[PDB]
Amino acid sequence: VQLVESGGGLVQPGGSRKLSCSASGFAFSSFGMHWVRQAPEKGLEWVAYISSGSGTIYYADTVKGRFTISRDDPKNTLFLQMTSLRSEDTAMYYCVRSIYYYGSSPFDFWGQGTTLTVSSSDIVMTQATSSVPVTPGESVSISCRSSKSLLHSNGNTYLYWFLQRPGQSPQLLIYRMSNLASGVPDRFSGSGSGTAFTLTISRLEAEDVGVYYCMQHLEYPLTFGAGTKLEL
Amino acid sequence: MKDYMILSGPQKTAVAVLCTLLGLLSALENVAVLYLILSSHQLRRKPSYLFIGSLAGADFLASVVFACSFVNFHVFHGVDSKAVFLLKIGSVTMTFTASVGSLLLTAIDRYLCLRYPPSYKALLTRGRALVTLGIMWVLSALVSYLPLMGWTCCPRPCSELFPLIPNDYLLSWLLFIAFLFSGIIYTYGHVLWKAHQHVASLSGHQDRQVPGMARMRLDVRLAKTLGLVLAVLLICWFPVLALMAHSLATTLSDQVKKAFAFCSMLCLINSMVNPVIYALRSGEIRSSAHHCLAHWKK
Amino acid sequence: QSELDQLRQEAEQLKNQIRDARKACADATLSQITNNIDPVGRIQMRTRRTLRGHLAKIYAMHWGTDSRLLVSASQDGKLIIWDSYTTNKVHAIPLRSSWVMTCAYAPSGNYVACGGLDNICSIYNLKTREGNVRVSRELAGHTGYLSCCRFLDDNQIVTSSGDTTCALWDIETGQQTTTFTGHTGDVMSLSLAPDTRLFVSGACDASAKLWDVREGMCRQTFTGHESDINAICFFPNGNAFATGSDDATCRLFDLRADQELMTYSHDNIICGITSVSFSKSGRLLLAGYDDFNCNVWDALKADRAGVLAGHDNRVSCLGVTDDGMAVATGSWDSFLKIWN
Amino acid sequence: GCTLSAEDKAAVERSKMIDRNLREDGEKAAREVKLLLLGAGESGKNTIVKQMKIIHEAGYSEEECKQYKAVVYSNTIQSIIAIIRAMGRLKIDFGDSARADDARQLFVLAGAAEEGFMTAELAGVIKRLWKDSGVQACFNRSREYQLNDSAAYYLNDLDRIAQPNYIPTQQDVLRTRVKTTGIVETHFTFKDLHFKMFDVGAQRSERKKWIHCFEGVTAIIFCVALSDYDLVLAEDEEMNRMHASMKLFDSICNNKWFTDTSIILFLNKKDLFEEKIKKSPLTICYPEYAGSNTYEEAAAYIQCQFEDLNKRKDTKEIYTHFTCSTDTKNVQFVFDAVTDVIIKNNLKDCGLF
Amino acid sequence: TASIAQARKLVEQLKMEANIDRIKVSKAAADLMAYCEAHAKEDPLLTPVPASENPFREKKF
Ligand SMILES: Cc1c(C(=O)c2cccc3ccccc23)c2cccc3c2n1[C@H](CN1CCOCC1)CO3
Ligand SMILES: CC(C)CCC[C@@H](C)[C@H]1CC[C@H]2[C@@H]3CC=C4C[C@@H](O)CC[C@]4(C)[C@H]3CC[C@]12C
Ligand SMILES: CC(C)CCC[C@@H](C)[C@H]1CC[C@H]2[C@@H]3CC=C4C[C@@H](O)CC[C@]4(C)[C@H]3CC[C@]12C
Ligand SMILES: CC(C)CCC[C@@H](C)[C@H]1CC[C@H]2[C@@H]3CC=C4C[C@@H](O)CC[C@]4(C)[C@H]3CC[C@]12C
Ligand SMILES: CC(C)CCC[C@@H](C)[C@H]1CC[C@H]2[C@@H]3CC=C4C[C@@H](O)CC[C@]4(C)[C@H]3CC[C@]12C
Ligand SMILES: CCCCCCCCCCCCCCCC(=O)O
Ligand SMILES: CCCCCCCCCCCCCCCC(=O)O
Ligand SMILES: CCCCCCCCCCCCCCCC(=O)O
Ligand SMILES: CCCCCCCCCCCCCCCC(=O)O
Repeated sequence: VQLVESGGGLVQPGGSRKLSCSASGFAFSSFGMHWVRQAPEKGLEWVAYISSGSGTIYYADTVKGRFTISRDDPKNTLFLQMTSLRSEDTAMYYCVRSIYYYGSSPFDFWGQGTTLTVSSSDIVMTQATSSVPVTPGESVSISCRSSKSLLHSNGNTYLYWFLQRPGQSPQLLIYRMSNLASGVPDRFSGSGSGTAFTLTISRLEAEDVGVYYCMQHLEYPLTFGAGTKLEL
Repeated sequence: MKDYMILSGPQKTAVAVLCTLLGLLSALENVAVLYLILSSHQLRRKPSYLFIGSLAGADFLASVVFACSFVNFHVFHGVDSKAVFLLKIGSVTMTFTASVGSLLLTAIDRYLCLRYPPSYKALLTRGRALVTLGIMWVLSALVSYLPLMGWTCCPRPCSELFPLIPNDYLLSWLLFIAFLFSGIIYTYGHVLWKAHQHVASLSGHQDRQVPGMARMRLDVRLAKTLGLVLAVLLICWFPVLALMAHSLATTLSDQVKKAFAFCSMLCLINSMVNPVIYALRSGEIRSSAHHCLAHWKK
Repeated sequence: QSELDQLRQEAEQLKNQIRDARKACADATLSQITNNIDPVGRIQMRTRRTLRGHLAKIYAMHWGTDSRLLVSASQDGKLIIWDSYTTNKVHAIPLRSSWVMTCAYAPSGNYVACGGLDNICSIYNLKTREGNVRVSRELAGHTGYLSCCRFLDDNQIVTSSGDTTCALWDIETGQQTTTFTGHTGDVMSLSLAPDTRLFVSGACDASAKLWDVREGMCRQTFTGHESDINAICFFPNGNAFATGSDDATCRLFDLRADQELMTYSHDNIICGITSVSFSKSGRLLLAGYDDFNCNVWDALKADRAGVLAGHDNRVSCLGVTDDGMAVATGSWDSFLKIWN
Repeated sequence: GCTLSAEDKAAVERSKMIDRNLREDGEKAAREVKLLLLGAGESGKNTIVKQMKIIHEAGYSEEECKQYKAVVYSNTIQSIIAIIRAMGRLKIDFGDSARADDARQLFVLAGAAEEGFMTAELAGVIKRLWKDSGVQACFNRSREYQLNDSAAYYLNDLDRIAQPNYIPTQQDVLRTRVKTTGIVETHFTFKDLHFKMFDVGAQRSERKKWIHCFEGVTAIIFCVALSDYDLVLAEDEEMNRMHASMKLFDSICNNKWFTDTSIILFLNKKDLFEEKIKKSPLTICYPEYAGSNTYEEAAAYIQCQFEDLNKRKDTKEIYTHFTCSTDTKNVQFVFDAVTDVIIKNNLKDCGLF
Repeated sequence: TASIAQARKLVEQLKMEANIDRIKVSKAAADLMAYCEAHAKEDPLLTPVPASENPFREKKF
């Protein structure tokens, strides 16, 4: 599980640039891969997705057509070639794994985040709260409001909870708002029914501070949340 | 049509009764072998028996359409509009062209069976067999209903052998079906050649093999089977195509047209002979036939 | 020359004594008691999914505790973990030795085992850090072919090999902790109790033995079959078990009564049994007879309740879900039908 | 479409990719010959496998070499977990220089947790534990209880394993092959055919069950040495192994599962048979067994004795042969005979026979 | 010596299996009947549940 992406940092707007992500440590040939932007002092947002074996490619609404993407399996690398860059594409880019089956945890591992600065309908996830000051050792409740009933017919509500430490990469910690990720301690619980969801922390620690995102995965594009931060 | 239609009393009795009996018995045998193939799902899964079933269905449609067309043309001397008449002639042509194409598909099936025998299971898939069978039926329907939509021999003279059929398209269809029969000859020739080479290579390594076993080799049995089938095919399709080539050459008397009617009766005889031999040579078809007769008796 | 003979006479006397005991406690049979219960006569179950993708023939299957995933092993090399509710495949594990006769599915959902003709039990980890399925362990301490593997927890597996003995392993250590060796024929099947304290095992000498995993001694022994045993399944109460054989006779042995209760034998069957399963209530008896179709016996009146036809070849293994929602039959026509 | 979701569509896409690789592997397994190998213990199947499968003819596959080195790392992890268990389950306590050793045990569990690739610091701490002379001398005491036979090769090469550069050899896979339990799959290529010989051996006592899985097969190689009439392999007064071979061929050739699959029968030792028939006639054995005193007709008569054991079946033909010390002749006969069997089965599937 | 020890182990197994407290077949049969009757409600194979409580349903395409 090692994802090292590279490319960019000082790009003139209107020019093309090709970003390469090396994938070492896992079976890359059967992983649909996602991309995630992070603007400076702003929340995360989705870019694009490649299915396993490059069968079905998805893009976001605001980057459709301008970007192209490719997967090289024998070198285990992923390439994002961006043409005609806009002044809003100055961000940190994350290339993340995803596997899709019953009981799977996609979006589980995150890249270190490459930097790219330039010189100068949708399921809206209205997170009301944005900053909750709290001491370590108490139950903390983060609410997430959606704009569509995420409860699908097959019974599983497609909302994921993500933790991002200050100065680090984001991390999946809860998938489908009931199950916990493979590696998170049993402190984080998820509750709610369709309209509104709730993340409950039993006791908070020094490693539990950061920004919390909620993602809907019912329909593309994958609109993220604002990101509620925890300070002490 | 005065010169096309021939009116003779003993002809009107005997040729009609013979055509009715041959078409009825061919239709019964074809319905029997089609039900025998389609009743078992394992026979439907096998692509070679799927080709045999397509042969049987094309032969059934040939029997019923040829019988109805021949009775309506000769017994009652019924006159129809040019559109439905050329539709009927094109339907007969589609049935016989699909029959010859299905024999060609069976030939290429046996050639892939004796050309790459371990690869034969993976290469000639049931789905690929359905694809090439659909391609064969669409190509046969296209080349057969071409004169209906395309053109009619109003400026050019028409061949006396067939009513309202152009001479150049007659030559083109004869060259097409001659290419099909030449492919069948070439294909079964290579099948027998590879079988002879395989049996010779197997027998050459062991000296005591041919005194040791008294069992008949597959070369002789395969030669007898393919020689019987190909001999029936050649002897029962050669006079029809020969009289077609002679009609391309020159226009002779109406007794040649009567002889062509008897040769088309012989073609219907081959039409009823074909599902009998292609069923009776298959031991699985014989076992399923005995099982279905035991089911019908019980 | 004489001591062996008189020990044999003592063993014959003990067998006669236990036969006289089980005959003396046999005052009222089960078929005489169950004449007043309401019989179920029309049990018509329809196939809801026909899983596709197996080139070669199936030999075993096992349902998960979540009643949604089911493992299946065949000869094509790929051991496939099917998703039952929506027909799609989840994993296709490439096996090293494709000649596998059994498979299992852990009660935690983590591990999946398979024995085979290579006399080795390959345990695979599924919920791992990577996306593939690596060979976790290879328990190779057997001599005969493996017949049934069962998972107690993620640490303890019980296997039925063909060297006339069963084992009890620790998975990460690699060595067999307990060796259960009283059988004379090749041990053909296992069945665990719901409390996972004791298991029964069926060999080729028509002896179904109840073993206890704590001590390692043969607790009980049952002999009522004419031919060799092919399959066993416990009753959901854990006090009885059905047992199949090649003599076309399912037999429901009892533990507290220490003998057979009923005999699920019809007159038009000269065909062998291959797998036996019970529903959640234990009223039904899913029996995989090898006359190309399954049968549903009534486990209290020995009456037929439904033929599950639709397989082109021998049904090799069938399993009822742990909640009772459906029963899946895997046969030699490479299909996995889910009867409901 | 209504029931499907994003993850459901991605799961169906993964299922299509899996079914595609499944079908590719299935058509690769249909383009290869699988064939059984039964032989008597007096006969000798090893020499047949050695003459048919040449090491120079078929090299080790590069694709499976990654799986092979993964097996090597797994055996190294199994060796060190056995070492730390032996230092944990030790009856008489042994003094350790590092108190963290048990935590090192957990650390060996932690590398057991991931098992992605070889961990360098795990190799370093195992090297530091192995540096103690008591840990090295503990292996001789560990030989007492149940332990891996091919363990000293990995536990003595720990510094050589610690190097990331590694060398693949046939000795390396022979270290796993030396356990020799179960059926052996010997894979060899000839004339674009992939033959897979499955020799079941004498590992299993009873075959009433596990023969039924061999229904889908192409040929049945049946190697019997005809020099066994004087040779002794007898658990009873039945000294003649040839009658055992006759009962074996009667049980196999007339079996209900093998009613459509033929038998390629190899008379193995014909030169020893020639020497022992020139030395002494076969008249001593049985009168009707002795067709003629000469070598040749008797060599016919024996195979005639195998020709008439097939009870009335005409859909399976015994392809008899006499084994000599030539790699080309035996592999070429197996090629031509299996090709003839495949031609007959595919023509029966076509219905031309 | 091997057959003597095998017969000794077999007769010790028979002696250990002989000293097991039996029970009446009627009482165990009544207990099995009570289990089967008290758990007959939660058995979707003899009481076919409707399509609401059935995850196995017909698929349109
Ligand atoms: C019309 C016909 C055949 C008849 O004898 C026949 C049958 C029924 C009624 C008739 C009425 C008047 C005249 C003949 C018939 C016959 C017999 C054998 C083979 C035939 C064939 N055809 C077709 C003629 N082709 C048309 C398209 O272009 C090339 C040749 C196809 O091949
Ligand atoms: C007409 C009916 C029977 C369908 C015939 C399909 C034939 C024409 C096609 C379909 C698949 C094709 C094969 C596909 C793959 C190979 C392997 C290659 O190394 C040699 C050619 C060969 C062997 C092709 C020969 C022609 C082939 C067999
Ligand atoms: C079309 C050209 C290129 C090749 C033709 C090959 C075929 C038609 C010919 C060539 C050699 C012929 C074979 C020559 C010898 C024999 C042995 C005889 O006892 C039976 C017929 C048989 C088996 C012949 C069958 C037909 C045969 C196989
Ligand atoms: C094979 C046999 C049993 C049935 C078919 C018989 C065919 C081949 C025979 C019977 C009638 C014959 C025709 C009778 C009359 C003539 C006129 C002559 O100037 C040219 C040949 C020609 C046109 C013959 C060609 C061959 C023929 C059509
Ligand atoms: C079963 C099949 C072979 C029967 C075929 C019968 C054919 C060959 C026979 C039966 C009727 C015959 C025709 C009867 C009358 C005449 C008129 C004569 O002036 C020329 C020959 C000719 C035209 C004959 C040609 C041959 C003929 C067509
Ligand atoms: C000279 C030959 C011309 C052939 C023209 C097309 C005739 C039908 C071909 C069917 C192809 C079926 C799929 C084959 C796939 C493959 O190449 O292996
Ligand atoms: C240009 C054509 C070349 C091929 C010509 C020959 C076609 C095949 C003929 C096969 C005849 C077989 C006769 C077998 C006789 C027998 O039973 O022994
Ligand atoms: C199944 C046997 C096939 C027999 C094929 C017979 C030969 C057909 C060839 C037709 C070509 C005719 C060319 C005539 C040209 C012209 O008008 O002069
Ligand atoms: C004047 C010449 C007349 C020629 C008549 C030819 C008739 C051919 C009949 C073929 C019969 C084939 C029997 C198949 C037997 C079998 O293999 O089961």
